[PDB]
Amino acid sequence: SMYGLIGKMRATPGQRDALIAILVEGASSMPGCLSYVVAQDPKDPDAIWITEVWDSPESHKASLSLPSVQDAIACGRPLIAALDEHHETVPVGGHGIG
Amino acid sequence: SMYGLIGKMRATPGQRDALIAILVEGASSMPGCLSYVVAQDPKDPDAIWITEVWDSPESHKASLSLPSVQDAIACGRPLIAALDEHHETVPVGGHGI
Repeated sequence: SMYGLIGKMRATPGQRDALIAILVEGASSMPGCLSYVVAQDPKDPDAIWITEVWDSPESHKASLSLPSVQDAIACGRPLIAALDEHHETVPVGGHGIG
Repeated sequence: SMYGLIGKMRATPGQRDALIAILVEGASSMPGCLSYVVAQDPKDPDAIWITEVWDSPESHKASLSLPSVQDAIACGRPLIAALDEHHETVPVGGHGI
């Protein structure tokens, strides 16, 4: 049973791109991650959409033991103004995620 | 640019699984699709989340126009109680797609 997340963040003014770079870097080679997508929002220059698919909720929890994940949080937190949305989902079908 | 969609809908009561089947069948092998994910919501047994990543908005439009995609939309309609959220996004980076 897979595990999904859908989140919307707002960066502090002018920091969207720096935060996006931190997220993308931080998300490489996390065991059990099937997809991780960071997106801008055309309607809001400060917003970031993050969508994630994991093989299990266990893999997502375990990912916090990764030094690179910890660094991304350390470096990223100062740039976060808000987390407006955060939805846990159960992916059941689809394409193009291996 | 890449083009993303994040959508939430609710099926008519009890019809989530049948609607999900239609969505997953409908979205088969469309060209320029990098990611397509259909998901349940543990807090609402009728809810469905859809996320999509395309290599361009043009590829999205080209695939959306395939008769089989349109057929899926048509077959799905009676099973849809409501379309709740629909966000267009600009994916810029990530992994596994």
